[PDB]
Amino acid sequence: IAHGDGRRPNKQRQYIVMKACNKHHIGAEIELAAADIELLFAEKETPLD
Amino acid sequence: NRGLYTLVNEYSARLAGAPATSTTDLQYVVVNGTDVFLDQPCHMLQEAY
Repeated sequence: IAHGDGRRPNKQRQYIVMKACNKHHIGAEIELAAADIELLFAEKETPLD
Repeated sequence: NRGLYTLVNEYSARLAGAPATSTTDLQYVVVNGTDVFLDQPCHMLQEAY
C-alpha cells in the first residue's frame, strides 16, 4: 500500500518458498501355498480335477 | 482551555501529549508517529478509573 507518511516507502518483497516431495511406501504380503501352485499348471482331465 | 468545538476537532486529528509506545518491552514514550493509532479518553476528561 502506498502511504502518505514520512517513513521510508518500503519496496515490495518477492518470497521464493522452496518445497519438497514427501515420499511414502506401502506394501502387503500374500501367501500362496505350494499345494496351490502345483495343481495350477498340472494337467487335468477328470471332472474332479 | 479553548472552546469545546475545537477540542472535538483536536481529538481525532492531533495526537495527544506524549502517550506510551506500542509493542515494546518497557513501555517507552512514543516518537515520530509513523503508524501510531492511540485513542486515549483519559487525557481530555482528566480522570482515571
